[PDB]
Amino acid sequence: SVIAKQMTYKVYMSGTVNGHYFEVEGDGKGKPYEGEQTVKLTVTKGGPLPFAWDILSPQSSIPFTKYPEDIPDYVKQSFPEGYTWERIMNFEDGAVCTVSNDSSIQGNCFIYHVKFSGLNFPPNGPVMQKKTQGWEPNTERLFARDGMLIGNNFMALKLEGGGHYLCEFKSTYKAKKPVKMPGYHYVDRKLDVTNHNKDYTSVEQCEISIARKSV
Amino acid sequence: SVIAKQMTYKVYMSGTVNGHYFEVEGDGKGKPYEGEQTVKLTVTKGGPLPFAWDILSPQSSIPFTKYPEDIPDYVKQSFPEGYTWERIMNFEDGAVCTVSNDSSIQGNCFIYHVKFSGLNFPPNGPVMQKKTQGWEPNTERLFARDGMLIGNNFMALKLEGGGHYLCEFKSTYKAKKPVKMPGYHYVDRKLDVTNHNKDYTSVEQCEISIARKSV
Ligand SMILES: [Cl-]
Ligand SMILES: [Cl-]
Ligand SMILES: [Cl-]
Ligand SMILES: [Cl-]
Ligand SMILES: [Cl-]
Ligand SMILES: [Cl-]
Repeated sequence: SVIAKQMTYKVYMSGTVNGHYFEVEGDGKGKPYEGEQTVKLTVTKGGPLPFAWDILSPQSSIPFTKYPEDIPDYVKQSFPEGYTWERIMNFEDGAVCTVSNDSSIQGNCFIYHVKFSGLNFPPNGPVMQKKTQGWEPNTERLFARDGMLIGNNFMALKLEGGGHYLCEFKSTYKAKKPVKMPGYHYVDRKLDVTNHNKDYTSVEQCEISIARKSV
Repeated sequence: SVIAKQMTYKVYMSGTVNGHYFEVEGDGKGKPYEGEQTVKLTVTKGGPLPFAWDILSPQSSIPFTKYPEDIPDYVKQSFPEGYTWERIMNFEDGAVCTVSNDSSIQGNCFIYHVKFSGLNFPPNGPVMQKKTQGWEPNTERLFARDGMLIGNNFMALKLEGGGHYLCEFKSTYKAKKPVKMPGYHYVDRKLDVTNHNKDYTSVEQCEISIARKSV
């Protein structure tokens, strides 16, 4: 396979949030067959960001998902040709983000190019006031349709003071060549910001992702 | 506690689907602390139903959910006063259902009164053409807000021929008196039609529901 037991990745992300332009670059590493990975991000343009970092954390790596042998692994099969993904994030206060990725491979390093567009975040809401405290551990429902893998997730951000701020994800993963399609299944994830500087111009994230066929 | 290790229930359900009125009565039993239950339904008015039975199967019992000791059990705590629930089902082809319940207790028997309103099912879609083949095993995301328990579930019906027909649930459970609120958690369920007659005027269902605090 072109996917080694230890791999690196490079992320080039750019976008807007309520009209504010930014660029981010990241250096990641992980164990694709263990579903373990980490990434170090730097804001390279438009920093310090005037919005919560948490809306960007799920946008910087599906090859690093642990798949049991009896569940086809859509994204690993897509390489070396690679894949793209598209995502809609619908927040409960009306904000909407559209995110797209292109993923390729060069040797032992995946290359991700990400475009992020977020808007209608209320100026006094938790994203513009930076009151979020990370995503709850979560489960993505996945199934195959028309050669694409479609995921849906009822996500939530923890808030300063104890509440939750809800977000619905719809993710569409598109392999660049046909692959063996999986059945109806789930992916459980833990995604955490494990380090950052005062203004989130440098951020470190760790993610564990494990696929399964229902409890 | 007023909830015994073995209990029964009676269901009185009525409603409309694309303007077609019906009534259903059910007799259920289960082990509330094991999350195990079964129910036998009879269509008492408006039968045979011109729509897929599956849209009604999740509307006939939250007391029968296995809760670990370290997760407060919102619905069991609500008794003997009881609780109500409200549900919105949004199907991917535009159909929408609104469902409400009132649940009370009389001795060893819970009493459920259910009102179902479903509409905009396309006449050539899988519900009106009876092409559904049961719900996939699923996971409800649950959290506490304003004294209510709010659940969300990315559900799917299996289809004749191999596809899936998606439905999003939003359920709101409302205890009639204040109870100890749980943290952010999940409930996994298997719900199956285990017997039926030719025209689904008699149906038997079995459900296993188990709460947990993330994999
Ligand atoms: Cl790692
Ligand atoms: Cl497919
Ligand atoms: Cl850092
Ligand atoms: Cl039982
Ligand atoms: Cl609350
Ligand atoms: Cl039967």
